[PDB]
Amino acid sequence: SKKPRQKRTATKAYNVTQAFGRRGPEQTQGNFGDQELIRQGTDYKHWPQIAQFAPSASAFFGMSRIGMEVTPSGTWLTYTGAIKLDDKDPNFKDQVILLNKHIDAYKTFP
Amino acid sequence: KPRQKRTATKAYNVTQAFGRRGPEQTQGNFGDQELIRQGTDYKHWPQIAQFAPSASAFFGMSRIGMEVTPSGTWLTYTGAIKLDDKDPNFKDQVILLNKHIDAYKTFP
Ligand SMILES: Nc1nc2ccc(OC(F)(F)F)cc2s1
Repeated sequence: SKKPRQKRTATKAYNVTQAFGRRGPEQTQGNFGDQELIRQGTDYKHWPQIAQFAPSASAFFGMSRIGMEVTPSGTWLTYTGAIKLDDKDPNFKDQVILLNKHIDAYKTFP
Repeated sequence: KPRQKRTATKAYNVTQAFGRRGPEQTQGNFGDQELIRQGTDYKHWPQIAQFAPSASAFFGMSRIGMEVTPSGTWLTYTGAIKLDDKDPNFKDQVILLNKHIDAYKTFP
């Protein structure tokens, strides 16, 4: 509470589930994080290699398709986009692996 | 810098950093001419940035995917961020966002 969801920072004391809800399949529900990342948030020891893909505020509003939806639950800013991985980075294969490790990982555990 | 880490300013504007506004899948659609020219130097930039996610929230709130396409591998993201209708500034936020969403459709 108090901090708007989008400005929260997950850590061990206030983790991904607590800040952003349980992972799952539903449309506006987050799907990213294995058990380790869920429990640790930005305390995850490989967090920097994930965060390198997160957009600056400028890039979020510069790159994304932004929209607004007014529904019975309130007014929502929608966003969609895509960020290209740098295939010239020697760490590219590892980046693909790390991201894929967390995408839909929740399917494998309660 | 990697596109996602760029910061648009008067010196390096939204077009220069993030491409022309348009309808295409990997084009941005946000910003009127003033915001495009000024980026984070825009007078109401803070009132826009309040909606941008932290890195933690970006990966926490979003639906993330990975797509292999002819040009390479892309991290996809989508989600929704709720406005606080109890915020005294709510009506002003709606106006500001409406001013910038798809503004490019009206440009000369
Ligand atoms: N559900 C989705 N399918 C796709 C396919 C391609 C795409 O473009 C990209 F740039 F990411 F490659 C984005 C998406 S989101």
